[PDB]
Amino acid sequence: MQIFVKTLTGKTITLEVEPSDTIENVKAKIQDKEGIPPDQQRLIFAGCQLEDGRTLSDYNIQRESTLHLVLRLRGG
Amino acid sequence: MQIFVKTLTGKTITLEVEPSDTIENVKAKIQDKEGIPPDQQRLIFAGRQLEDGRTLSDYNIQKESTLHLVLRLRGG
Amino acid sequence: MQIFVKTLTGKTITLEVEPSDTIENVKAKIQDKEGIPPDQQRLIFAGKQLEDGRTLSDYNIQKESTLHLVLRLR
Amino acid sequence: MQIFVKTLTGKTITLEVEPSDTIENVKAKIQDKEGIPPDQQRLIFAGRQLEDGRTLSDYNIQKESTLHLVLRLRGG
Amino acid sequence: MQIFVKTLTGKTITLEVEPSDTIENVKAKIQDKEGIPPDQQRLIFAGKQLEDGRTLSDYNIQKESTLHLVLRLR
Amino acid sequence: MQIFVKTLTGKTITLEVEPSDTIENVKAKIQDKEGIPPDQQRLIFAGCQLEDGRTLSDYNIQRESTLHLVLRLRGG
Amino acid sequence: MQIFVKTLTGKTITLEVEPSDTIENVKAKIQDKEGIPPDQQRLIFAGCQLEDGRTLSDYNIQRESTLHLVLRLRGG
Amino acid sequence: MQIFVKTLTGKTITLEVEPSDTIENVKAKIQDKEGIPPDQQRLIFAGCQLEDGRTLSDYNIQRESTLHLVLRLRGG
Amino acid sequence: MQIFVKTLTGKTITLEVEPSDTIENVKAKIQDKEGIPPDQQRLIFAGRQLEDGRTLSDYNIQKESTLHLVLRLRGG
Amino acid sequence: MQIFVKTLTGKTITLEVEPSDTIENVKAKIQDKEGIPPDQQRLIFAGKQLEDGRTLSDYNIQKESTLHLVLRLR
Amino acid sequence: MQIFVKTLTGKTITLEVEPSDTIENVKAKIQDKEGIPPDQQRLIFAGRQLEDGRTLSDYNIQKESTLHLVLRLRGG
Amino acid sequence: MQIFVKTLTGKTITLEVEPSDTIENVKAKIQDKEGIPPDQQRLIFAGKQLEDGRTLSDYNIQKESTLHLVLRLR
Ligand SMILES: [Mg+2]
Ligand SMILES: [Mg+2]
Ligand SMILES: [Mg+2]
Ligand SMILES: [Mg+2]
Ligand SMILES: [Mg+2]
Ligand SMILES: [Mg+2]
Repeated sequence: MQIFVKTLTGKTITLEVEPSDTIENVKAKIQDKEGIPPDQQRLIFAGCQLEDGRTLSDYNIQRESTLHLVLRLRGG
Repeated sequence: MQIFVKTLTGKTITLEVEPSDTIENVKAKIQDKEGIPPDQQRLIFAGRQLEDGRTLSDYNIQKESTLHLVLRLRGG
Repeated sequence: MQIFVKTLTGKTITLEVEPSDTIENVKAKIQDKEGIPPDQQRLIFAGKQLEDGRTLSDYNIQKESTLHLVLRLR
Repeated sequence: MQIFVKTLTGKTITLEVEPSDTIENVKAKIQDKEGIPPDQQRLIFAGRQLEDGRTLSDYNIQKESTLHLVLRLRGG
Repeated sequence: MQIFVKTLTGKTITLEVEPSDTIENVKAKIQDKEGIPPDQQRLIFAGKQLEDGRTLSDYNIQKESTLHLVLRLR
Repeated sequence: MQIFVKTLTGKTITLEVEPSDTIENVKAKIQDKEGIPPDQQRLIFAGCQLEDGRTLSDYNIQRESTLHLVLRLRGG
Repeated sequence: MQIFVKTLTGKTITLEVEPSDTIENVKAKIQDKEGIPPDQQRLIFAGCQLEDGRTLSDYNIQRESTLHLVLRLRGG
Repeated sequence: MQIFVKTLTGKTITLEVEPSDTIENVKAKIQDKEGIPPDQQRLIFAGCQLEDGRTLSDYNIQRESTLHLVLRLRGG
Repeated sequence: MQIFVKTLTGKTITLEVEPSDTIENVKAKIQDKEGIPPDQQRLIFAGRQLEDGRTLSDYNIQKESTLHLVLRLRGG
Repeated sequence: MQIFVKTLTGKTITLEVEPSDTIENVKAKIQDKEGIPPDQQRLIFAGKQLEDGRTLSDYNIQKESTLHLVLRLR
Repeated sequence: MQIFVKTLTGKTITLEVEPSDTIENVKAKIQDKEGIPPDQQRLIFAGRQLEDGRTLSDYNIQKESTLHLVLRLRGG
Repeated sequence: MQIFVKTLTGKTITLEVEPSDTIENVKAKIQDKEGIPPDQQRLIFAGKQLEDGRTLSDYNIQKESTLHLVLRLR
């Protein structure tokens, strides 16, 4: 299934994901597409920050749901 | 601005709303688009049930935020 | 048999339940495991809120089905 | 990557860890370095006690984050 | 006598307690002042987690000693 | 005593601070060294954002602790 | 006089500047308002990247001209 | 010989490379070490972006030279 | 999308244009808004004079880019 | 007297000129200093392109006035 | 901040410099460290020879950038 | 004989030159092949800038030697 990530730049990127994929995987898929390191990504769906731990279905992210990307920059 | 209301069943409606619109209004806009009576709608954002009283901005629902729709159905 | 109750926030509890258990019982078993009063629980399956009245099998909740937990008010 | 674990007593251990390492692993790495049994360790990040279950990235522990060590010992 | 409980979040609460009060009592007094359920509280003094069983004087917590509050969530 | 602040660039500033100094003071000492206005600084220790109100010892920042400097950048 | 900077986030910030102010100054004024380190800022006007060296009038930036902010992230 | 690549986070990876290795190879060696897809990597030495085509010696990258890893993020 | 055309005299017109519009069209849209004959207009972007032939996207003129207007005035 | 010729790109040349010098002369003095052929130069003052014909004082270009240099085609 | 100046001969100097230092200053700092007269130094960054006039930040020389040293000597 | 000119930008041009050709000639041959005006070229061999005056053999530039091209802009 397909989901959408809208970034801080306003850009709307599409990802092929599986409900059993983790937030970590999605972060990783985003790096693979836009270059941002996963440690610097924060994903938001329905008014929560998502945990790298959990999966898309853990949060009820279904076919064509839209996620938000925020950036955290730290000297890591 | 646009928001998304997704049911747990995976159906997703898009709504044209104003930050100053109330939960009541959104419920009403949902009925106007999918037929569900507002008394049978429960809206959820950021893990909590929204009150018909308050407004979208009261809850920090912004451009392209996603809400969750849960339904009350008698004998359903 | 086992079922799963997931919150929208992504937390997931497992419960040991019987098909003949009621929604009331499941609510009660959830309180027994996570502390939430049953009056504050809303259970959701197949897109709709379940009635305390009915049973799991009344709704077709089988071995390893997933329910949703939403919270009322305080 | 490196992280720091500081006790409330002011002692500080440095650990070589991976974001995918679990709290269990970190506990285990601490024993390997200072002798404390993992069942006697409580790790704290961002104000709260971490679960042995979850991983460092589950909590957003990144390169050079600082964790807190508290000790649990019966009658100690 | 007065003691201080400092959370890892930087907040500092003051409590009116008696040397003969138990850790359980202090937990209970903290709930009464900040809302946190005692099952979610961990008190720390002199580097170690205190037992609900024991009392303040059992640990040598005197007038104006500082305890640490950590949170444990299920 | 000395503490370290890491910026978003990965650069490390060293600060001479006193445990009784406030977050406000440290922010102010950082501006004095790297130019960033205190209102724009987000200091993070052990996974939480520090409040200008509190002091270093309020947070358990000791000799040679490392603080992080964070920027959060959010969508349109 | 007033100028506008539109950022990568889509945000449009207003700056009080003098024609004799340098690009460095503007960068510095932006940090003072949004937190971004000047070394990470790239300013664009009329299809050129601006040099920290030159001034607003060097480029013909007048009252109410609009500049663009791009971000360059590097391990500096 | 050894070279150093610094990321946007400020983190430093070390690479065992040969002067006759191409930028493509180095990009590939970086993916193998930090996960970033080569198409998303922008390597900078001495102020210019390196082309996948050319080799390290084509650019005068010698024993212990430092390369930079850049991300450019642009407005809507 | 919107673009800005600024004269050297500091006057700034805003235009509603399409990336596929030609320089000729923009000139024509400028006449329609400020009266200047297209033969008396010289458009400049990124330091070079634009050709009536080419289009906005041919030159990479995007949403909110700024063009420069220079004028030809006989005996003026 | 001195005048300044600035490109839109922010580069700025200084020229020693006389009020009675023509636009042609200034173009010619610019070539002599930066290499650009006069046929490729467009000089701009007070928002308009100057004519090779006229002089600096014809346009009111005085000590330390600033002109603009734009480039034609190649 | 630190920068590196490498000669084509493979010799490498490190310099402590400030972004506001001029090319003249850097030349002067090089003489102070290796003896070469500034009139005999040519500094190169991003493929081009730097002007004594401009500053490091004018060119976007940041923390740990690498410059190139060429030598100009009559009949040498 | 052939020589190589490598720019700092990583590009590598090949030139057909004669040992008796001057630095001026090589500059001129580079313009003829890549467009750069000779006044903007700096040639570097063995660590130092070459003089337009001298010849390739004056510097010991032989078959397949490599020169370096840097750019100087006014
Ligand atoms: Mg994980
Ligand atoms: Mg992670
Ligand atoms: Mg430390
Ligand atoms: Mg400067
Ligand atoms: Mg080096
Ligand atoms: Mg700068």
